[PDB]
Amino acid sequence: MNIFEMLRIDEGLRLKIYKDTEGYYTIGIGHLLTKSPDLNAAKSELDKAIGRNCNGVITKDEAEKLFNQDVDAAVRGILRNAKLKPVYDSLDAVRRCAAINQVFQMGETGVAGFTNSLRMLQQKRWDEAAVNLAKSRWYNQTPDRAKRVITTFRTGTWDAYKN
Ligand SMILES: c1cc2c([nH]1)CCCC2
Repeated sequence: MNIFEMLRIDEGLRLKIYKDTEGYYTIGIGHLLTKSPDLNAAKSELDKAIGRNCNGVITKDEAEKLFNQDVDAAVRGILRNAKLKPVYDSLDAVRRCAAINQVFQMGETGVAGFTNSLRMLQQKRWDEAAVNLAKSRWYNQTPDRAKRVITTFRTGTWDAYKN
């Protein structure tokens, strides 16, 4: 297991524009296109992202390219964030993957609301952090994914995914 395999499980792979859990146009491996309800705006974002006229469909290679870019940008964003970098750098490699996964799903506006959880993670109070992480809109809206990510934060193992 690694961050790519983990996010591939959590995000799936779809080659046509679909709506994500929040109702937003998305493609590939959780590549958000737009929060606009206009499918035409989503198609324009897709074409811009891929560099050709896609008419709402991409190939697996193209999906994996966006995924590579999105994971890299997620990690780099963490390192550029003053609140997130010290917490991230305090973690072991497996728990770092849980952090990347969260940021990938929620963005940095989303994790902004996880400050208290962040402190507990930096303190390595794993069970307490796990309890706090579940007291969230995130958990309530995507509980089976959040449970996997939280187990990863709690244990520093891949137990929630290896199966
Ligand atoms: C839990 C810890 C961290 C996150 N979740 C997201 C950004 C990096 C630090």
